[PDB]
Amino acid sequence: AADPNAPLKEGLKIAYLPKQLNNPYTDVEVGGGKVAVGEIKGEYKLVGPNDASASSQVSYINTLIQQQQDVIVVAANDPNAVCPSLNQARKADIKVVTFDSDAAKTCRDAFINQATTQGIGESLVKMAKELAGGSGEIAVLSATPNATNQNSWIEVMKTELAKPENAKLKLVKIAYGNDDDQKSFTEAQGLLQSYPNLKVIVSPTTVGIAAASRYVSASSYKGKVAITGLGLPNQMRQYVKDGTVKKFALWNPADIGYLAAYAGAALKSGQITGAQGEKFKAGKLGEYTVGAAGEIVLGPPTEFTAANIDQFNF
Repeated sequence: AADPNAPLKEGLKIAYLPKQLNNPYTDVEVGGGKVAVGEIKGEYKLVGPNDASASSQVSYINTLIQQQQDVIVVAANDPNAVCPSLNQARKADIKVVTFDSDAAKTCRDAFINQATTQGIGESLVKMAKELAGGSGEIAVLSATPNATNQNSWIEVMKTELAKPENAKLKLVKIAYGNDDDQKSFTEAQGLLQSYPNLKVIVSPTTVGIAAASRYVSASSYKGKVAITGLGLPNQMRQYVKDGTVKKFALWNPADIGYLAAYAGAALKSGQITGAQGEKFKAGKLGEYTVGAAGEIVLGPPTEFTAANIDQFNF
């Protein structure tokens, strides 16, 4: 019973509960929510544990319920631990939008996903293919062997590589840097020594791509091997500006928070319910169509280059 013509309500109380307060990435993320909330003339609130807090997310959700927020935007640390309190909120007609990390499907109205695993894996292979000039060896520098996210992205990369059009690209090795600066550095060195014909190292970890770039930048492989992957714009800027890295991907965290506010407002205003195929407007981000199980995908990964790297600060 979505009414696309229902007006977005003013004065909505929209609260954000990230995984951890007070880090640059998270600040940019919820800061985007603050902008969107101001646009729709709502009231913005930020709560959450800090670095040396041992408080559960449940304690914060319960607080937001008692404060009678209209929308709770939350990055769930555990998909199920938050369910009882989130569903208590929804029983009180509070709309619940997860972001970054999702809760069990039955404990929120919508999930803002910054990029799908398909999107990420496609982008990694697409960038690798361009940098390799259409053919040649590539290697992955990953996080830990059991890393859930990287393992998903790598599986998508493999499915992509198995397509007829990517037949000339060969994945020769996956190395693990364990999201550790020094190990990632040494593993990058190891890849280049072991595979003299290597064209691209793809590192789908912010730690890993920075460490590989730092190695390549100060080695004899500068200009001779490409480095791409998933990186943080501020950490990667010096390597983009010095020519070591031409292209890499991630997403704009501010848009995640911004999109979450509009989705939450659309839910609370009756424009959408979270059913697949429903459409709504999200300000500067344009029109969105809700996907399966209430997932709303921000878009394909954002590509960073010298042409646009100063446009972002995180």
